[PDB]
Amino acid sequence: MSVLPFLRIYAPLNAVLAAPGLLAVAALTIPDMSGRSRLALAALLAVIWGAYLLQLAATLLKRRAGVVRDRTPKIAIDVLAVLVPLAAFLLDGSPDWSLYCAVWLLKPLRDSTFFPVLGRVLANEARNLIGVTTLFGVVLFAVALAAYVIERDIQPEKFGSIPQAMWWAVVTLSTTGYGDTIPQSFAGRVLAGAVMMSGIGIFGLWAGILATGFYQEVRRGDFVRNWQLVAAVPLFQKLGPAVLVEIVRALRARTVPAGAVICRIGEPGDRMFFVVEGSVSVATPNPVELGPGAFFGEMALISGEPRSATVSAATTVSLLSLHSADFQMLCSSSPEIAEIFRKTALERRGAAASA
Amino acid sequence: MSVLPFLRIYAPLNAVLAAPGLLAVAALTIPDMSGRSRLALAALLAVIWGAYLLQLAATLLKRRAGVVRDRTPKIAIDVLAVLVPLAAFLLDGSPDWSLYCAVWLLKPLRDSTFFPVLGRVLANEARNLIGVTTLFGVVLFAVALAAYVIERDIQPEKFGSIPQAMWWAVVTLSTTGYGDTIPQSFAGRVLAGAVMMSGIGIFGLWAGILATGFYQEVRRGDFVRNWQLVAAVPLFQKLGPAVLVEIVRALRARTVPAGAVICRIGEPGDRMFFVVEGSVSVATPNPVELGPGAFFGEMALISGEPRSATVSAATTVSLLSLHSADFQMLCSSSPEIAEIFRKTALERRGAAASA
Amino acid sequence: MSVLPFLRIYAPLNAVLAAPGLLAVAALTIPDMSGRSRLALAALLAVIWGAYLLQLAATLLKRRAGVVRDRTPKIAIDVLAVLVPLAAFLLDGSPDWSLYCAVWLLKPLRDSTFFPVLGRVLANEARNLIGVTTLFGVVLFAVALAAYVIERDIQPEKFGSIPQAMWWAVVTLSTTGYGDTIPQSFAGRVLAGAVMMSGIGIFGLWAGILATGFYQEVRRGDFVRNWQLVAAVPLFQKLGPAVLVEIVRALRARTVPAGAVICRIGEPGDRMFFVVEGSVSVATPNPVELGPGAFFGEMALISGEPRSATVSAATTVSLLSLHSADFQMLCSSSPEIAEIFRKTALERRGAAASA
Amino acid sequence: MSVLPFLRIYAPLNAVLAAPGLLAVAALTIPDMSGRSRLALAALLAVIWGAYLLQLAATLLKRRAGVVRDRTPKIAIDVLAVLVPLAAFLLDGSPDWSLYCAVWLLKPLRDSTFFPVLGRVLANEARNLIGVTTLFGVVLFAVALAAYVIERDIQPEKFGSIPQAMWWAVVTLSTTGYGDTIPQSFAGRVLAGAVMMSGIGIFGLWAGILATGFYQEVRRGDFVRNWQLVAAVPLFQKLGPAVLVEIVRALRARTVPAGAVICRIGEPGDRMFFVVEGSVSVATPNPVELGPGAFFGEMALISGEPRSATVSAATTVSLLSLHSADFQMLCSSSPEIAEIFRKTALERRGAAASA
Ligand SMILES: [K+]
Ligand SMILES: [K+]
Repeated sequence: MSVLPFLRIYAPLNAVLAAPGLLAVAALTIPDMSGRSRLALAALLAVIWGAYLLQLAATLLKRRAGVVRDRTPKIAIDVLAVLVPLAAFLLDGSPDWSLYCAVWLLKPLRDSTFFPVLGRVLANEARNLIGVTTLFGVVLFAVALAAYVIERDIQPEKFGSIPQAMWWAVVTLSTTGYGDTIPQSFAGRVLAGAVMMSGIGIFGLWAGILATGFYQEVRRGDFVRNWQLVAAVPLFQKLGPAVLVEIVRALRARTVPAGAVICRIGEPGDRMFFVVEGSVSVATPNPVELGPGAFFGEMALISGEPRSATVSAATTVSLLSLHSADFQMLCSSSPEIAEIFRKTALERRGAAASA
Repeated sequence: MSVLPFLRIYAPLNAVLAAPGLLAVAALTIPDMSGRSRLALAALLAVIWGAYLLQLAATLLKRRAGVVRDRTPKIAIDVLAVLVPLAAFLLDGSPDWSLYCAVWLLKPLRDSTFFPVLGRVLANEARNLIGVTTLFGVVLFAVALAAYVIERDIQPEKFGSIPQAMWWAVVTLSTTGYGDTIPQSFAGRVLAGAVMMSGIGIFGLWAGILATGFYQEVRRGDFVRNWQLVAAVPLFQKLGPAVLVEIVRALRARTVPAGAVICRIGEPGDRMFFVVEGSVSVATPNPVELGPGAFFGEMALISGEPRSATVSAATTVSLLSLHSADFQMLCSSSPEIAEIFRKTALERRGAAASA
Repeated sequence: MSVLPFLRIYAPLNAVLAAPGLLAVAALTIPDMSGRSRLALAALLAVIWGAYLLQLAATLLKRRAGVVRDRTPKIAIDVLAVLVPLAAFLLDGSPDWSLYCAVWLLKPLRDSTFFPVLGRVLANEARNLIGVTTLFGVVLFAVALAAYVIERDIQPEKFGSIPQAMWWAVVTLSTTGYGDTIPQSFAGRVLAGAVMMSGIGIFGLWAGILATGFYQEVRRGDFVRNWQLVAAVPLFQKLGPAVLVEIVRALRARTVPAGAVICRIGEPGDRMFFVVEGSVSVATPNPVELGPGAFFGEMALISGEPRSATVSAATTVSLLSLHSADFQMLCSSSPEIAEIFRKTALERRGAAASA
Repeated sequence: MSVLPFLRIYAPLNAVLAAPGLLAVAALTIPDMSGRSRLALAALLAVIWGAYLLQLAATLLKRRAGVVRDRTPKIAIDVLAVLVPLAAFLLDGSPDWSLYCAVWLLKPLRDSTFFPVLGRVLANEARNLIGVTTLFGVVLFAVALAAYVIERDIQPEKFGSIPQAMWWAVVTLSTTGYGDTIPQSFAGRVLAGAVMMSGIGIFGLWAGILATGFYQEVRRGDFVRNWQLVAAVPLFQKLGPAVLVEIVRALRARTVPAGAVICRIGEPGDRMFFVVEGSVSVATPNPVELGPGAFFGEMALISGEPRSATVSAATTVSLLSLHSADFQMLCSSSPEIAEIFRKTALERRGAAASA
């Protein structure tokens, strides 16, 4: 609610091409298909093959920034991106060679930041996942066994064994309920009353494990990435130690590209920003072009009024952002700073039109 | 638990009429229907058509409050509300013209506050939704492919391709489980054990994304809307800076209309209010009619007793509200204020009967 | 994790008898049933009828504590508990009179505390439930209409109308997936990809609405019920104002009945209690029988050792409870109090054996 | 995200053998099976039988640490682990004796820490589970009855009774939706609109009950287990009282075994540790082998640089761990401590190569 995400977060074309590339599989997988487009998309594999391959050797030019680096992850797919289709072409002479479109699926995961953020937390909380998983194994066979006791008599063909009744556990416990084999007697139907009750409590915890410290990590990602963009601000020599931990939870940083709009005039004032690197276009008769280490919006937050200038991203600006409360928090946190923002709430009134 | 929502939160009849209006579709959509009510409800479309149309030109009288406004949203439907049925009437001569009852569906969304509250947060957290969505695309085809490996042999008609096995992914991953095509072999049945386990972890995060900062925003909505109704209170010149941020999270403001009841006598005392605009009917022999900027309930919270007066909303009062703890928080937060509320807990005892 | 709930929380037999009473329905509802038990359980209705009826007039003796009371809820069922079966007996001569076992279902809800706790919060947050519910009505027909566009041609008998396709929305949107009518074409199958994605986000919020402030209320229930049992403690004249709000979130009060066990000797020490009313049996050679306004467990928490005495509930004690951290919080919160608890950690060592 | 879990958290072979042991059931449960492996796995039961039996008498040697102990749980299965198969062998002469592989299922639960953590909280919050469970019983039969009113006429064979319509409640309310018996009329189909809406709100609370204070307990488990490893640190005589409660929520302790790696050189610096018992291998020309009560990582966190030494677990070290923010919290929490960590950020620069 308090950020301007721009400049193509889904930027690199290395990620883009797996999307059209993998859909090239399906037409090959289908009978009664004309040979025209059958082979036309096979080229598109060769294109993406050639495309990454063109990228590839430029990636294997890893003399860029070569001081100390850990690029086993980022290289691990680019290598196999072209080898696996290549060796696939010859040994697998039949058209099944295309079934190695399991390979590009890591290419999104190659440059998928937020995926290492995922795997980071599992190596702390998997202590719980296992005891829950074992417990899920407890509750599975503890329950899957209870049915073989009963309907093996009149349902041999469906419940004439245990693992057939392990199927009907997770189908019945994991909220799904296909509808292939269902009991007939009374007692087997009684048992389900706790099953759904159980699995919705298990997953009521187990899925809870993920979002639990995940949110800690994503809420943490807004700090580790943003203890930077702190010292750059010329004013923040006076902020107390504990003051910052209160604040940085809310301040998210994103970048706007050149030419784009930051805050349009007349739209309702609801937030203020801290420019820290780049430049803007404060649309006034004398443009107050504020560069690295500036801010604007207090003119709108103190009064609660529309925007006083169409600020456009004249360049690629690394932006911060902040709504009222957490700035009202700051104005409440210290009178020493509200003074200059009161002054600035008068200076920028005349300094917007003047120089 | 601590608010009196009244005066028709679902007020404007512009929103009301889409409900009966859209149900007018269904009778037209059905064979063997008598022509009587077939056309009778077609009028009701003309009524709502005419009704908004009567409203429409009064809306196009947008000279009201015409200083600086952004009414592209609020107008965008009212225009199409009547044009699209109109042009539908002529070109689409067959009864299918009624299928443009897809149009009024925005009319609730026209004046649906809390809908902009929804879209506000997606433009900050969609950084995550995409990486999760791609990851959902990873896990889909990573898994949907695993089955074509197997049952293409003995299930051509069901699993004789990939996208047929992409159907059976989300059906199987998204908790649903229709029951159209299910495996027969063992290994294809093993794979599902992680699928439901997976999708309930994916959605265990992904649905978590929504409620995560949504609640931040709704809990924030109780501040941005309620840093107002602060300075109006004559007593709040003494409240410290950090005192308020602690409080306003709990104080929600709503309005009661004239004539309605606010707190009835004898009911158990559980909360106190701050009147800030309007007037009441404190039902006493001398009615202590307290207008803008008052409060009552401390007589019940300090003692823990029933209500001392049937307070009725004599006018349309913009109300606040507060339970004990967060007022016990205030009484604990400062002795300076509990003095006057102790005094007021004696003054209003005699001042309730007297003037 | 930090409380001893005892003395029959499911106490009153008024609540108990609906459980056996309603199961008396089913045998009447079944063909080929012998008349023996058919009428035998009809008596049990007369028993519960007579049982509450015996209770009833004693309830209508509402001269007990008759000062100011609001007993429209608690009476509203007891009246109908016996009238509705009575009038059912005569006018409904056929056995369908038993179908008024819809009536006792409120009797649990009669004395179901925690049910008013439920309805309390809906009257503050239903502002959201409606906009979400309308939004659910938006997303229903916005989506349910998209299918009639398509399969009306080759699925008249299943999708030959709109509301048939409204059925297949919530079945498909609300995680359920029966398996009655499913598409055949491609495009109708594409649409479901966002449906489950959508409904799991809708309910990802909407069910979130309930648990959101519900937990605020239940976490609040541990305060409003426990600002009592504060002043009774002889030591709590020194506790600062803000000290208490930190504490009472954790302190839950429950009651133990006479004769029961409170802490058995030798079990691992993990918590301490505050006795405020009643008496105990501190099993020592000289029983240190501590009555209203006492505590014990610091002997185990400071050392981290087993229990030093088999404390048994000699009488019905209104108990509090507290684990280490929130007491380590207290020991950390003030040196003034840890002194007496250090002294008490020596006094009760010798005073346990002596008098 | 901030811990190094190592040394075989799933360690004891008592837990390990139930996994292969129980799968020995299934081959016996199947017709047309060759007798070779039929009896081969029956030995494996005898192995695990003998294996625990070998363990058993060594467990019944409970003269180890025999001062005051409560080992009814840990013994309760080991006894039955071998008796129940034994008596099963003789009385149950037919192969059904193997159906007492319901017995080993507690053996994981024997040494499943985190399982007592589960049952601990239910004895405080089951006050809610019951009122919700009764409420679930309210909503079940309140709704399951509504359908017998309707389709008993034209669906006798499916809805010719009540409990058949109690089946179709939880199937329909608990998110599952098998697809055995579904209505035909309109009104019975209307009713489901609130059912899924209801059950997803019920479980929206009820599953919420579990994760609610569960997370309190697991977040508490990181304190009760970690008020230890506090006094061992030589520096923590100066930490204020309230300072610790802020910190210990984040500090989790785990153990690394001998020979393993702790932080490899060159990997990105993201965390620091407190060694409290054991020894390391700080891979430098002069190995700065720091034993019980040390720390490292400030060299990387103050600068934000890679690791300055391949620290390997030379012995079994009981480790703590800490990311930046909560250490930046500490550096912000006190200048008195950042001094020595500034000094240490210079001492260990030269003391890493020197002695
Ligand atoms: K389902
Ligand atoms: K199904």
